[PDB]
Amino acid sequence: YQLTCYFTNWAQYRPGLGRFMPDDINPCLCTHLIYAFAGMQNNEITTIEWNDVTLYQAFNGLKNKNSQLKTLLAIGGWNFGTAPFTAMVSTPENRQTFITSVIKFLRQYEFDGLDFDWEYPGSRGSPPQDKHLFTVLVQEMREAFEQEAKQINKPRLMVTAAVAAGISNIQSGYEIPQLSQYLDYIHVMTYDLHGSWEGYTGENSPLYKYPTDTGSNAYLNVDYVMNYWKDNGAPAEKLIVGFPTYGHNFILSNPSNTGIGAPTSGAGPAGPYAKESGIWAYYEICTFLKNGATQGWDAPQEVPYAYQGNVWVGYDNVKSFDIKAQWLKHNKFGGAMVWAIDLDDFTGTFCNQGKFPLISTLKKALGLQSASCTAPA
Ligand SMILES: N=C(N)N1CCN(c2ccc(Cl)cc2)CC1
Repeated sequence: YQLTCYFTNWAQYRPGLGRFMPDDINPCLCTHLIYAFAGMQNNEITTIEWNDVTLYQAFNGLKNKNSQLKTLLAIGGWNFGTAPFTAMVSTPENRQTFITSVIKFLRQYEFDGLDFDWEYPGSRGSPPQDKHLFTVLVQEMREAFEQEAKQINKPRLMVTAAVAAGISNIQSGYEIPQLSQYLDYIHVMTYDLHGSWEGYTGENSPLYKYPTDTGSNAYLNVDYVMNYWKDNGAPAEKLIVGFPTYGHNFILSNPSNTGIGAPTSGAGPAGPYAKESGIWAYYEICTFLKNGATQGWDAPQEVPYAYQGNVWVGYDNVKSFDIKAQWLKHNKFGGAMVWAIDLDDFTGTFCNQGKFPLISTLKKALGLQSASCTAPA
């Protein structure tokens, strides 16, 4: 199994114990590390943060401590939008300009591949022709990668994609059987399945449906989404299940109504470290629990939640990650990806479950605890 962990270049700006640098990554923890995010200018891949180049060096330098470790650079993200992707795929000339820049960029800075985080083809401004043009881009990139590898006599660069979990987003975004042929890995974003935008409490990444999930809401769980991707053309061995190391919090409209489906009046408070409205890092949730929040267990969905006063949070813990991992193995998927390494209790001082308690749970469950970890010669 693969254990693929996303690192974010804005975690460096968090205060105190929240600050996370590439050198805070345990090089022996994950099999793949992905750098988020890269940007685009004039149809060419570029940096986003002022010090990205310095961080690439330290990020990719982790491979000097683990000979098996592979690294990828993720382009796009939520704030990046669709517009630069649309303009890039719209002509064959722009696609070539992009692919060329990617090959040069990844080789220069020592990445082993590219991760597409276009959110999404066919939606959020992206016109309907982008569904097929994304497949075209991926195919062209894969083929360019195969040719380059032979000309320079080095291992082929990987091409992977972070993909939607929402069925409507999937249906208008991806030609699954064709796209699956060219992608090395398919990183399914099985999270943000519920949140405050809905107007009631729900889970970030529930494994199964809640009994009250009716109609299209019955699709808002990990099991359904992963099986949708599989039943519609994606090989199970290529499919990578998305694991969140954060939860979504809510302001409860009635503090005495604390279950699943309880009415909410908006997003929960930003945490003191990530400072994301409606989102708490796992280590921020641990603080919530230590300060006296009531532990809940969403039994049908195999995920925890917690509440105190008018604040309710739905998230993942050690138990739920372990349950999901056994499910993953039974279903014989390619492995797990993690958003994000910097959101797990990396110091171990928040949750008292060891360093990286959530990702370590996956490393152990997926049979990677004994996997070789030696510096390259
Ligand atoms: N890819 C996305 N559409 N999303 C998943 C990750 N999301 C997030 C953002 C900030 C923190 Cl601290 C934790 C999670 C932002 C929305």
